[PDB]
Amino acid sequence: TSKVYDPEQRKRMITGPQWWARCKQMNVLDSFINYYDSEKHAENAVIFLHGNATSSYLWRHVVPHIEPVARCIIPDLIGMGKSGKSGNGSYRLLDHYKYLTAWFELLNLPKKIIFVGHDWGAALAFHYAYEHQDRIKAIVHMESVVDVIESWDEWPDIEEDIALIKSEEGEKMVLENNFFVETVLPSKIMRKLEPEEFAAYLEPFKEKGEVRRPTLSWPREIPLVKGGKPDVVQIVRNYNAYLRASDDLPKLFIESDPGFFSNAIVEGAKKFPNTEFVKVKGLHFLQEDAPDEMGKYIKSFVERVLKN
Amino acid sequence: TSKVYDPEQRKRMITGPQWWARCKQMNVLDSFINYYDSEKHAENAVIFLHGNATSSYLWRHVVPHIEPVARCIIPDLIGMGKSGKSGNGSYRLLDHYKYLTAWFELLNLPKKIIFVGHDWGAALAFHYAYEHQDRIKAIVHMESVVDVIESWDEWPDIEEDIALIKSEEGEKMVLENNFFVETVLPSKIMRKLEPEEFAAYLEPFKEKGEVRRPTLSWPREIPLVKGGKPDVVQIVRNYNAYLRASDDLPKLFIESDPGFFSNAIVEGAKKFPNTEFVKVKGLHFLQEDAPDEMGKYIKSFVERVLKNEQSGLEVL
Amino acid sequence: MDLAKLGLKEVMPTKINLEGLVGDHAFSMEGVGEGNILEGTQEVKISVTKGAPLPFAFDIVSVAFNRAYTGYPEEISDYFLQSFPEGFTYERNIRYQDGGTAIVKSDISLEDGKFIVNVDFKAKDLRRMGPVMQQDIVGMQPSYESMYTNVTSVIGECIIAFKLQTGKHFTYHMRTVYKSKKPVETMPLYHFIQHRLVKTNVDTASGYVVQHETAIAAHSTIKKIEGSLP
Amino acid sequence: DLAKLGLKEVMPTKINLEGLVGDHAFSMEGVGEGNILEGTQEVKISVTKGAPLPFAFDIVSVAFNRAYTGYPEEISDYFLQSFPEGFTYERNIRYQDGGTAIVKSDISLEDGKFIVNVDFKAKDLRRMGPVMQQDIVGMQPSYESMYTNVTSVIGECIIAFKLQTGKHFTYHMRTVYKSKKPVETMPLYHFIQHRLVKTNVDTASGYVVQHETAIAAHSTIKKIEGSLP
Ligand SMILES: O=C(Cc1ccc(O)cc1)Nc1ncc(-c2ccc(O)cc2)nc1Cc1ccccc1
Ligand SMILES: O=C(Cc1ccc(O)cc1)Nc1ncc(-c2ccc(O)cc2)nc1Cc1ccccc1
Repeated sequence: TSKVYDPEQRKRMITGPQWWARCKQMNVLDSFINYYDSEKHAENAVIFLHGNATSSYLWRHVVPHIEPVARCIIPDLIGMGKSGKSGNGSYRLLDHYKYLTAWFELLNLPKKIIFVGHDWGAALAFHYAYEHQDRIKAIVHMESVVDVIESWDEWPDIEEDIALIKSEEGEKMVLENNFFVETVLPSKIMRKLEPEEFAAYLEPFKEKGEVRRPTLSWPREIPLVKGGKPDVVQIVRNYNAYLRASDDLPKLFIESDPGFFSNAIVEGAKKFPNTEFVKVKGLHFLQEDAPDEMGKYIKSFVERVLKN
Repeated sequence: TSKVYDPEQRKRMITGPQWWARCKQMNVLDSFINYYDSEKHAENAVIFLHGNATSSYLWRHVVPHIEPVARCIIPDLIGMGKSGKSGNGSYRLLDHYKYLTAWFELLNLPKKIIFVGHDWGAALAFHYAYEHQDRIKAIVHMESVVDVIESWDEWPDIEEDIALIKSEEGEKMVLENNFFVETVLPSKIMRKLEPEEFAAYLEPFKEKGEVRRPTLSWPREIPLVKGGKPDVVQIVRNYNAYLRASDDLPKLFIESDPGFFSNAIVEGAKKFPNTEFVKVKGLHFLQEDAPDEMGKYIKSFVERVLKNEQSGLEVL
Repeated sequence: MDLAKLGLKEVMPTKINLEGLVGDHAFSMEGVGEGNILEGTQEVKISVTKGAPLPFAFDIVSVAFNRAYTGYPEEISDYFLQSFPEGFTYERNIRYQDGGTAIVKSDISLEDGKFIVNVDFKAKDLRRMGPVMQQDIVGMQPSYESMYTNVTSVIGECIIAFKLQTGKHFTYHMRTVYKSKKPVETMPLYHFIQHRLVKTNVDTASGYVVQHETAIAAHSTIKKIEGSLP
Repeated sequence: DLAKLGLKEVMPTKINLEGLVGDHAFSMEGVGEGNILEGTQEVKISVTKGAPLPFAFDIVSVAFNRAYTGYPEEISDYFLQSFPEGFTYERNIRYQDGGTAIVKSDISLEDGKFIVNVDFKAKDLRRMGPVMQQDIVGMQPSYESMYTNVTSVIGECIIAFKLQTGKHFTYHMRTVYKSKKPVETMPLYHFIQHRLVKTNVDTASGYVVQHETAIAAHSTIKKIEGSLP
């Protein structure tokens, strides 16, 4: 594509180095989770879950706004970011779930957490919350895996490309050509990333081989009723129905404008009770295009849930 | 352009020679008028006045309908048709009118004439109408010089062409290339004329030169309030005013559809009272794509007008 | 440069069988003629057979009178040819600049030697004073129809330009969805298809037009400043 | 011979623009130069207000002067002979979306260089559509048929945007090239070919450069001598 810099950006550009430096690691099963921690206000934790192609870096300019009211923890999911690779080299949805819940127990969380999810990130934080219902203070989602995919309608024209990666082409689409990081990632940001912000997202997957397999295998779990991995369909089916019942649990949805998936999913969002809705600048990686509004919208939401 | 023959027309085709053999002649001033005469039911006269590029032949299939209620008489205007040439060799509106009013006396008309005009021949019926208010029973018109022309708006894309013709290239356009007979005239007819029908129209102006002048100086009579000849604009203005008041006078407007000029003039025609409007499918030479329809329309109109031996004629 | 293996002997005519509806007038015309495969030249004898004669300029049903007759170079693939065997069609939308619209629904096929067509012209909302009902139209000038893949079918899009009698021009916007009903090997990338459709020579003649459509596929000859996109 | 008009072959066209897609006022620009029977012109299009802009960039790339076009002198050049004063177009663009844009520009002359001044206002662009979705690679080449109409030549052209999925998204463009000097020999009818292609390719940018070629021609088929038309 094309794209111009937001010029107001470089005054405050947090490069990859000056993100990772501010992270702490911890051992988890046969490997580890590099992750960020506000540390301070720890009587609440708000956990941030990036999705495919990205990393905990994707929440950098979002996370400060809400640091002053609760502890925020932003992992890299396994195989992504400076987090360490997976034991078996498999990276399906539950893999990510394995290494992530395991990591949870290591954090001395409150027993009432707030999850903030994006992309497949939201899927983790939904399928956790289904299985840990007593311990969700609130949920925040965006560009989310809300429910299963039957009708491609309000959806971006991304079929056939899905067939092209659930195909055996996808190996040489993604391992060989780093398709999601190099082609898809900047494509779906409004502004152009300063050449070092891109350098961040790229570095984890800077080289050919199965080291890219997370970016290939996340979308091969697309919950399509016809042709999608049955277990994933069953997982999203299950946390939807509960989500659909989650009357007691405060929610907040953030559609992006235009959006990418937001358009098609937003109907499904308000099939979940207790959702405060809001709207912000942009495409799919909305954190690149409206972090500060995203910021203070999540802040004022948490403030509400913390008033009873 | 393209155009295809009417399949069932050639069966009843009337060639030029077959028409002319049915025409009469009389001397008129310094020349003569070829013309066509129903003759019977002469208690009435319905005069049909063709216009530019045509001749009485224009009416050949229209007239058979009107003949059995009123005498029909259908001139060739001067220097056109098989009529005689004009004395001065000129052919403007009034030249056509002098020769035409002369021929109206040598014919034993009733007092109140019925007129059927088309194109300029309706301007001839409109002029005579203004100076003869007591000799007129009804006017049928079509594609007609209604009113003056203020702007080229709802008008066909023929500005430029007009000014191009009021210019020493109208000589070369008309005299040498027979512009209005060989192009403009089958151009403005839906069906394709049979070769011999076109041969009628072409027979006058077949030769290059001054035998083509009426087809050139007729559009050069066009009433543009800007740039048009002032005496012509004063004529039509005068009969337009008289025609707008002519409540007395029953009229019939046959709109052509698309038509050529019909679109730009339907509203002017509407400014004439006691007008019954009708509609037939054609271009400018409506007669050549629907004379049986015009035929019966004019018929029921004259039959209805001719009960002037009692009440009015447009209840209510 | 194969041929006999496709149902096609290079030598091949056409027989069109149109039926129509402009504004209000239900006509029914008909075509007979031929051209050839690889140089892609063609010409056919169109002839009204119901609703003669036409209230509208004839020249608007002439894009309705096949892209089998297209000259394809080696470097670009030929959807229409590769198509048959048996089932291939189009759906075509005209908007005349005066505001009138037109819809066209074929069905080509192969019998003996070659093609049959069932066309279905249908226009509406042309203006009285418009070049079509005023039969001003001398004919269409040439133009290049863009051609581009969309999945199971090809989209074509040209701006066709009627030469009016006054020397000026009347343009319309046409757009075509060619969909062959047997799935077929290769689908071309994106390219141009250039026509010049002319009418033969009919003087005053008998009542038939005959036109000579010939169209050859090509690629923008200003070749690309290699370091660029797309 | 191209003295006459007060214009040298190569020439620097500073190309200020003013834009509004939808909700968004943006005040771009473009600095360049090019040639005139080459047909070739390059511009460093900078975006200079409303960064970031919320829509695929290429919709405003045709907004960035047919002074630049190979007119073989067997087909007269409307635009060259509108100078020294210059000329104006009004462009009407209709995307297959249904979305539309009008392009209003004046191509004056002010210190020996082509001061153009483009204006561009679009809307009815659909959210899920390839302009809000920023899926446009770039413009394919195009063929803009030209014809005379009184003191004007209108251009009509079908542009195709190539998309990331290989599919295309096309639009239809009608342009009112009205001179302002009265110009003799108006042209017959012909097409101008373009390949417009972007070429500062993969940069740290801050700006996009495109290079448009522009040639007038006729055909490679030609008539049966019978003609008509
Ligand atoms: O697989 C997923 C996750 C997902 C999220 C929400 C949802 O409703 C369904 C699935 N997403 C996905 N699924 C498919 C595509 C995709 C497919 C083809 C293409 O050309 C562009 C994007 N993109 C993405 C997300 C993404 C990743 C990286 C960069 C941008 C966007
Ligand atoms: O001048 C006239 C007479 C006229 C009638 C009604 C009216 O409102 C105004 C004038 N007609 C005329 N005046 C001009 C033109 C004309 C000029 C150029 C052109 O391309 C097409 C028609 N046509 C015509 C009609 C015509 C006459 C002869 C042969 C064919 C058609």
